[PDB]
Amino acid sequence: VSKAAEFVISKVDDLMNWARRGSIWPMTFGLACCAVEMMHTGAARYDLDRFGIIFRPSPRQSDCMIVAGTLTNKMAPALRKVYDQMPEPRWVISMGSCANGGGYYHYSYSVVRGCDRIVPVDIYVPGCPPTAEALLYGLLQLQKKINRRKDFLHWWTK
Amino acid sequence: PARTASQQGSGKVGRWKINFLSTQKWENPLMGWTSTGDPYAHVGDSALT
Amino acid sequence: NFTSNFGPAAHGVLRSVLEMNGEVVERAEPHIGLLHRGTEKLIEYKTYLQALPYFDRLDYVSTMAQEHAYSLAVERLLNCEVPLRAQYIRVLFCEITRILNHLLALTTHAMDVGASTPSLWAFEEREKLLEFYERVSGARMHASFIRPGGVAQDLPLGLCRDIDSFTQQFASRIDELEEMLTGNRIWKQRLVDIGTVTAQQAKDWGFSGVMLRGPGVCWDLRRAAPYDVYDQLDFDVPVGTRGDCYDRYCIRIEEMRQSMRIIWQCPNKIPSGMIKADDRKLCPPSRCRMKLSMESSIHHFELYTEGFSVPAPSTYTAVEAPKGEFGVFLVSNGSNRPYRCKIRAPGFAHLQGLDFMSKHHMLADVVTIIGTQDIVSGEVDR
Amino acid sequence: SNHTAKWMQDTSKKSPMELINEVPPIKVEGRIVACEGDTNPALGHPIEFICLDLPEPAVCKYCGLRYVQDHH
Amino acid sequence: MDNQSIFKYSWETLPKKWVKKMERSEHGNRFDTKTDYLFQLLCFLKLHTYTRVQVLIDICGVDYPSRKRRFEVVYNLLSTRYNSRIRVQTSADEVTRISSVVSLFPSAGWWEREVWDMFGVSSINHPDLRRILTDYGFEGHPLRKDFPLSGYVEVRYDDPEKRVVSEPIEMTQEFRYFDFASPW
Amino acid sequence: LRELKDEGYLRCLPDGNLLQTKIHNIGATLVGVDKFGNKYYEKLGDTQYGRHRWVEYAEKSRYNASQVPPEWHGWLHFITDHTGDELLLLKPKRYGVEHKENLSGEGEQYIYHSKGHALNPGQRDWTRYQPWESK
Amino acid sequence: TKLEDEQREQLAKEISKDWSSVFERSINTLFLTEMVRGLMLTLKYFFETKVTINYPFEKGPLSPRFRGEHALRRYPTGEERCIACKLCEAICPAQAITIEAEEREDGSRRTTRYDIDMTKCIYCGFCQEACPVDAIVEGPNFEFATETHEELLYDKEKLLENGDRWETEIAENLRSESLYR
Amino acid sequence: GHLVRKGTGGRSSVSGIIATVFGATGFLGRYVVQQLAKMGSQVLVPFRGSEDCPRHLKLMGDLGQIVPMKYNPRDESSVKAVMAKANVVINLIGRDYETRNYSFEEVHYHMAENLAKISREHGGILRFIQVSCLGASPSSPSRMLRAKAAAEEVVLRELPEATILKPAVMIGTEDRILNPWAHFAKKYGFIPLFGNGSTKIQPVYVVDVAAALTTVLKDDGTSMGKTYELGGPEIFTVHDLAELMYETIREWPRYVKVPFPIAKALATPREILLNKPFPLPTPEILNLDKIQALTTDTIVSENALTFNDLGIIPHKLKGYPVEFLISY
Amino acid sequence: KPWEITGPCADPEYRSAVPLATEYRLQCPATTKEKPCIPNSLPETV
Ligand SMILES: NC(=O)c1ccc[n+]([C@@H]2O[C@H](COP(=O)([O-])OP(=O)(O)OC[C@H]3O[C@@H](n4cnc5c(N)ncnc54)[C@H](OP(=O)(O)O)[C@@H]3O)[C@@H](O)[C@H]2O)c1
Ligand code: SF4
Ligand code: SF4
Ligand code: SF4
Ligand SMILES: [Zn+2]
Repeated sequence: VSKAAEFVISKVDDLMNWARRGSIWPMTFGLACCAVEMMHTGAARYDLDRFGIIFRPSPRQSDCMIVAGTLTNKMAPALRKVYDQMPEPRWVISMGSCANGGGYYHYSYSVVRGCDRIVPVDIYVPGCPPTAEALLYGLLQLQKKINRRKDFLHWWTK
Repeated sequence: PARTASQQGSGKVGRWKINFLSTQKWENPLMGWTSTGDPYAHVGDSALT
Repeated sequence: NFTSNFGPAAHGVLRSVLEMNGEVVERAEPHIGLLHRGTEKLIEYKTYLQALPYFDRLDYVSTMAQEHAYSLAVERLLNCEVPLRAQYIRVLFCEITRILNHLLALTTHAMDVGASTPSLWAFEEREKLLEFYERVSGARMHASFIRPGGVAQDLPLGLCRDIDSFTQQFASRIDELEEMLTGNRIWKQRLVDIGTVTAQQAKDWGFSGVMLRGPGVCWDLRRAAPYDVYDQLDFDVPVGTRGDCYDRYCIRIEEMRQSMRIIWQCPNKIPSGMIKADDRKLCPPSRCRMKLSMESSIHHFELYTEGFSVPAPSTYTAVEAPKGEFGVFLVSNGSNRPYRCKIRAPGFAHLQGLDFMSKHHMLADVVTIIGTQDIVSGEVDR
Repeated sequence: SNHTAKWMQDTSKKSPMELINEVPPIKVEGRIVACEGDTNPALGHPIEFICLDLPEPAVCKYCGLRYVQDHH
Repeated sequence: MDNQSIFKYSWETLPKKWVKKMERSEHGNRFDTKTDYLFQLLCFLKLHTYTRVQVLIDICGVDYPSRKRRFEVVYNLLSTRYNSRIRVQTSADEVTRISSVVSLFPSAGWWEREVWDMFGVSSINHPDLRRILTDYGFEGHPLRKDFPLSGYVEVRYDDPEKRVVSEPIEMTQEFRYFDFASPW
Repeated sequence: LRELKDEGYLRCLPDGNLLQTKIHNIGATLVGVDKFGNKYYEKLGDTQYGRHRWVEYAEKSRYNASQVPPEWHGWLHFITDHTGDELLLLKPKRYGVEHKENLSGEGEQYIYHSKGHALNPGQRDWTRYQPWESK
Repeated sequence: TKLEDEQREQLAKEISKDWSSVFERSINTLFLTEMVRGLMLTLKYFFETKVTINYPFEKGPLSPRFRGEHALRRYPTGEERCIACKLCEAICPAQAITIEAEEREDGSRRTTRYDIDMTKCIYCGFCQEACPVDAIVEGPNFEFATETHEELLYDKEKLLENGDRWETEIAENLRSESLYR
Repeated sequence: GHLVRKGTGGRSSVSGIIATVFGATGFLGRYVVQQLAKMGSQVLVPFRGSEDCPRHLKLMGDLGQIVPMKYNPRDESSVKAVMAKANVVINLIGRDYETRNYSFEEVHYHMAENLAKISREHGGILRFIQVSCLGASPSSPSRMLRAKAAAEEVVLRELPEATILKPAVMIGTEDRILNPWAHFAKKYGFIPLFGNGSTKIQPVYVVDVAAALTTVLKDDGTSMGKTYELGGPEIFTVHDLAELMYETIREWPRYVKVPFPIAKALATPREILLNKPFPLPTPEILNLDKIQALTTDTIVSENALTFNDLGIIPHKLKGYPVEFLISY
Repeated sequence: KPWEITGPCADPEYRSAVPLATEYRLQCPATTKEKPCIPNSLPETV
């Protein structure tokens, strides 16, 4: 395995993952009241920019998509078209309780039972609306996921 | 619907009601909930009185 | 005439389409179905005590005035009086909710126009008030705390002292914010004379709340039809002289200050007593009685299985929500499920407003108009 | 054996039934008791007056405690 | 105990040709009229210099699937000058082109579109433009007592086959309906 | 020197947060230490209302929330100013499960599943009847 | 628009009474005194302290009346509390509970399956109010942010039973709410 | 142990099948798992190494229907635990180019043999569907084809009740001929024609290949040990296929020539330098197997079986199955 | 301080927004030093 080269590969993966986790750039999708709470996360109390996180509006240069709210049969195509227009490394955080699993209006027409059907959600979150602490902990869970992302090793073995 | 065979009240008799004899349920393999596919699964005896 | 689109801060989800001409909005038209849920259908296939959270979800900024309106509707239809301490704490929290909504709408307007520091300071204050919520009952937002006939749980001890501390520091904070925005020539030149509305077309397009009170006509439901303790709580009710963005803004700040006056008048008169009922047939019994007496258990069981039954008639009930005349139309008949509960959020009136009052302006002024209207697509669509 | 097999999965620590059989009877003195624990609220289990006129223990139908009369 | 004055004056001076029912309750005063004169009655109000309403608060539909006149249109409207509100409630069947009020109160186009798609009641003059609340081409009118809570065709999901599609409903954990009724 | 500098001090240079917590520490006092090794401090005084009780996780590299046990979770979220040692004097006996942080990402077996999910070694079957099943 | 011409004249004829007034207003709008005042306020806030709760080390304030990850308590004897009343399932406004019971072998009644697909369970609170034995409760834990929907479909009472890992903390809350609830 | 349909089609209907799809991470894998889970069936997908490569097909099915499991190859215990509870096994593994630590022989042949032997071990399977290629016995160049034919034989031998599909070259929303040609044209001097310029092939619509796979999967007691090929709807020369691509992309065609010497002398260094200590680039359009299968015509044997025996031939490769080009 | 010349910052009736712990919340909501007995009925009724 050239144990030295495997160590260099491990360090390269560490650097790459550290950069990608410390410069993460979300993309809001503020359908319903969770948007409010998400703003409270981006507010002064549980600051988000402190973790190197900037709500970039244009979906051509963002990394995550935060589906915060409640999908709708009228809104699904727009969400899918926005998701497609992102670069390769992507992640999806499903805020709220109806962006994941239908939630309340789950038992109602004109509502998509959870955004999992449209985009491949990565980490959801619980809440109604999730306490700003819960959303920030969700993003830190996303950091913990992207942190076990040995990638250069995969290319060196592929 | 005839009077319930447990109580002795009368506030639920003489109330014409239509049922769609829809019975096509099955067991959701993940958990065990009762799935269905008929749009008229419950409306006939849930709102149409 | 160009045909531009507008699908945007996070000021809700809305699809504006604009017949344009140079930099003039010859005709703006919103597409609004973009967030629909079937709240009325659900309420029907639901109940009273189970459908209260729906009203909590509508107009998700002002998260308690809605429950207050629904509770007033059920009580009016039901003839169930409510004790004085319940009324007083209910008004207290309705006014805290008004302050919440005003902070959010005002400073999000400031962000749309370009400022950011007012947004962050207002959001700190919103954090304080949401902490009050989650201490009294439930989560930060969406506290299902105002049931038919009073409140759910009594409030803790020390909450009044904290209320007073917040009152003082918040007078100071409003003063800071007003010094930061009111008078800045940029803000003045960006806001004034943008979206004039004569009272004739105001009453025509059926505005309510600050909007209707912006241009001239002085009419709010708290003074006209004083549903609750509001009499003993004298206040001011400001009114604007020339209906436009700047005057609606000043109205909003004066409404904040009057809400502070009310929020202080309550903890000086709050009559320590019982809450929420005197009949364990419309309000469930507390835990000690439920687990010791016998008929208390029967009533708790029946009341949490089938709820209370309200009689045949149908009613309309209006409340001065932070936005406007939040209306509820109940057509209940006999059984415990509300037949055809219809909502009358002011979002419809305010969007048709946008349509007519957004002519012969520029796109920055369209954004300004949305800001001053303080729309919540949640309630405009439900 | 079957109920705990339907719901529980671990089968390493003892099931609720096993624990409530591990607790011994109470051996009360009179003829009628009332089971809540030690508080009236905050511990639930509404008043459940249960007779004690049989040579075998008597369960409580909430948190079966198996009270038993002491003397004859 | 609120607005007996306006209601009494309006009933005692109206052309009594077009009033079918009057209810002076304490929940709300009702002028149930005929669908043929509705525009005439509403234009009487908003103009008479005593009972001038000048603001229309709501136009809501109610569905009764057991009467020959299936629907029930209801206009809740107040008088900001005389501090009073009345509720003019008309009947309406399946297809029966009801008059419009967008000429009088321009704040009815959206409420009349909403009552066009939620219910199925028509509207002869302008306000009957296309649907508003429901998304797009929609089978039924999803607020009468027939359109089930979960909709006819509502599954809507992505397809890497092509892009995205709408397919008939096969939901899991069917809607349970509890009874709770009580024969006294 | 270098011992503790490598233990819980030098990680701050590329970790950031640990530097802020070290500053809050030089201002701090001590109020508790929990079996997971972590130290709960309280710098009560003229500081503020939101930031005067906090915790150093004693896992310097991979420190994650929910590592706090329930008692210290309460004392840390201000719900009740009862110290972890007191709530652990309470500590219901006759049963109980030691704490375990929300793994949710370290393989499905450290993660968990329902009784019908294929990755669960149980994999129940939901039929609500039986077959005839002749010999 | 003829009146606007007339109004703009009087509004100018009113403020321009003397020379001191016009001079003051002119150098007021010419030296940006309101700009300077805004800048000074901003700089004060800059020098002032911050809020920045610094989450992963000092979380925010809560209240014993909080709602979060559910739990099923049990008596001090280790005996389960739930008795399958179906009250929680009946009052569920989201129908997010499924519960199915059977007479046990020893005689008492208990739940064979009890699950709450946490998503569909909006966190409203009615659970902990319908229960006549305080079986289900909402412990003050909000950090459970799994990466697969199935988890948030909390399992057939098993994981719910594991809510007893908070049994001390939860207990505290309940005591402080026995008085006024 | 015959399964039972317990629904009405559509999502959240059981219909019994549980399928392990080895290779379900790329093109045909995506399409076939889409078909299976839309029909309603549990699917277990293994991924060699990633956290997000199968992520997309995580959404094409109800909860707990699609399950991504673990590191797939080079371990018998891993493959066994992945096939722990399958009803059918669908094999699609196989690259188009060798990488130093792998080789056509190794991957195709030995992995097919491993899968056959572990299925023998877990002899509770019902249908082993192996998809290989439009490639014959070692009677053609491109050693991938020789090894793949040996793999076909050994999987038929270790599983006499198996089904081996031999589809022609596939064109779809993400293929490896049309997209490379469009990329090359849009980038610089236009496309080359290898071999002669008029070599014959039968391109096929991938959705229709997947429908054929679902059909042969169900196929109630009609063909349980069959090995046959899946051609296209019409015979296409490579020149005419390039002209089709050009008419659909709305650009001007230009072709490069003198194919065999440049092809050989410019594709041979890749393998040499490859087996010589770190990964090397991917063969964009100079793939040796491309050179071989284009220097020899392979269209249809007209001898064993076809779509016509299974189900109607693809729609046509003009209207919809090429409509994905409009992105240019 | 250099601003302190005009605005709310130069007014004796001005308060800041950093309430210290002891002065804002010196009694946590759970274990108060009292024992509240909320009323729930009137004697006549009971
Ligand atoms: N050229 C064609 O389009 C064509 C024409 C006829 C027949 N076929 C046949 O159709 C089948 C599917 O083709 P395809 O286009 O979809 O290719 P493919 O997606 O790349 O299929 C191979 C899969 O296995 C993975 N893989 C790669 N190297 C591996 C290794 N050493 N061990 C295990 N897995 C490995 C691949 O990448 P990951 O590791 O990222 O998963 C991919 O997931 C193949 O058997 C091919 O021979 C193809
Ligand atoms: S509880 Fe859910 S559906 Fe409701 S406003 Fe929140 S994110 Fe939306
Ligand atoms: S109300 Fe309490 S014990 Fe009764 S069925 Fe529900 S959680 Fe279970
Ligand atoms: S918390 Fe509410 S939404 Fe969740 S199940 Fe309990 S009663 Fe229903
Ligand atoms: Zn007991």
